[PDB]
Amino acid sequence: AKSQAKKKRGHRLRNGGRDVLLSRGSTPSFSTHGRMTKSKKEILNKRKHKNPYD
RNA sequence: UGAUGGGGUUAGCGCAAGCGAAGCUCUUGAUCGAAGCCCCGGUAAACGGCGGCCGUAACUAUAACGGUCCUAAGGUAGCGA
Repeated sequence: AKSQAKKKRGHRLRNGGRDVLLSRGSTPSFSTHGRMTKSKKEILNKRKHKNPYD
C-alpha cells in the first residue's frame, strides 16, 4: 500500500504538478544517527578473541 | 348562568333645585364552564436536517492529532467530474 499523503502528492502532481520532493531538503549521503561509544557492561561482556581458560 | 356596580323613569319627601322606595328597564360583568392553545414527554421507511476557522509529523507535501466557536445533530457505509 502507498500512503494517503503520497496519494495526495500524486494527485497534485498529475493535476498541475510541482514535484515537492525537489523542494524537500536534501539528506546527506551518510547516516546522521547518534553514535555512542560502548558502556562498561558491553565492554566487560563483549567476549572478544575468545581465548580459552587455564 | 347572572352576584354585584352604575344610569333612566317616578309613588312619595322636599315651594325652585334636589333626594328618592317598589316595579319595569339600559348597561356592567363575580361565579360556572369542555375541547383547543401554552406546558410535559414520544415519534424520522413522519415532513425534513446532517457545520466553520486555525495549528500540527524524518527539513517537501499531507495531517492520524490538537485548539476553538456553534448546533437538534453535524453526511456513516457505499458511490463520486
